[PDB]
Amino acid sequence: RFTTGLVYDTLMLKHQHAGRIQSIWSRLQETGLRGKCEAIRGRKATLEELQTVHSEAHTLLYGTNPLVDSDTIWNEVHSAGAARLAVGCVVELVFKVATGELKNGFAVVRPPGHHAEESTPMGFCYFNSVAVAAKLLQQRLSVSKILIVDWDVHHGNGTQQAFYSDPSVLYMSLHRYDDGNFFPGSGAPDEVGTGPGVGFNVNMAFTGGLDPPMGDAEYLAAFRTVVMPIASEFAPDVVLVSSGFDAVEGHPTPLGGYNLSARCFGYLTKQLMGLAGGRIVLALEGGHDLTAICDASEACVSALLGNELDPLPEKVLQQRPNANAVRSMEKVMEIHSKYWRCLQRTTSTAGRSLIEAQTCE
Ligand SMILES: O=C(c1ccc(C(O)(O)C(F)(F)F)s1)N1CCn2c(-c3ccccc3)cnc2C1
Ligand SMILES: [K+]
Ligand SMILES: [K+]
Ligand SMILES: [Zn+2]
Repeated sequence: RFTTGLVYDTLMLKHQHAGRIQSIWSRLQETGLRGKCEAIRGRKATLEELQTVHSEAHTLLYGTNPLVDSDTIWNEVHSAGAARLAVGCVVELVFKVATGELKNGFAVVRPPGHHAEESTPMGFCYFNSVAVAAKLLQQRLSVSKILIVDWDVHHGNGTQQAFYSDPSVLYMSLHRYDDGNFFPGSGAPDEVGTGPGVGFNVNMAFTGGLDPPMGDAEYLAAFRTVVMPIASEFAPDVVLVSSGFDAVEGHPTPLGGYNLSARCFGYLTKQLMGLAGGRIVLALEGGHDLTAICDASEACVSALLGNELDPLPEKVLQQRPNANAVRSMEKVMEIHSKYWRCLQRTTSTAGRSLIEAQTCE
């Protein structure tokens, strides 16, 4: 059926008392959303597929079985094996959407991938699943234009690295930055790409700390002023999302700190669905509060299926973005007005609420 796809595999589970992916899968079952989707069969990525992004030595070290107590080193060996499986699960879903076998999809996968660099694992990431999917779309299907949006609260340093000189992949990261003082320390607004890729790396970097925390109004405004204008101009053929949910309320000060609602991610998904004819796949990255990530996963899948979304509260729709967010947005727009026509014509309305922007448009 031409509908929303899912990928999940119990071989990614730590114990071989529900973790993140098992809790997300259960929510999708209980809500009936799983029943409306096509769950596909995953597989291991090949060593060759992993090597579109990573070095041979890196792939051989972490991608090969050496031949489980979760408190022993063999937990990490298993996590690296789980990563190899996660990459193949994401690749399979991405290809089924990109070929039109399925409409769109959500990959319920772990570990996350977006921090893993060419020959360096880090931040719980061994292999960059989303980047590998994107490399294979280019190499195997000659996809002309790919948008990667990364809305995990931490900068996707691996994904930025993988495509930094490539103008055929637009990488857009929304993340807490605070002038270099938040993990992993990369993703300054000034980082715009290199070579022919100049202008095709967009760091929507929030600065100013938690005075106050960023919330729905701030992210909605960032989508309005930076993400959607730039993404629309680019006009991608396929959209991939590194969908971390650690920006949702309930994630404390270093491993989070923002107070987005799960409902807001549904709306952010629906916005991205207006691009690439609806050819969009989300892949789980970070987030750890089980209620928050299950709520968020539910909102996103519901949106992908075309279900009517729970309205955002009137308060959120009427809220002007906080001063630090406005400053952050305006710095990014200023930098990227050099490369994008949608940022050259105008004056900033980043300080308007959604309703005000709508009224005044
Ligand atoms: O911020 C992270 C994250 C790494 C990866 C993160 C992610 O982006 O959410 C991912 F990969 F899961 F998606 S978030 N850190 C910094 C703090 N930290 C810690 C802490 C240790 C002591 C006190 C506070 C945090 C352990 N491990 C980490 C890695
Ligand atoms: K990000
Ligand atoms: K790029
Ligand atoms: Zn994160």
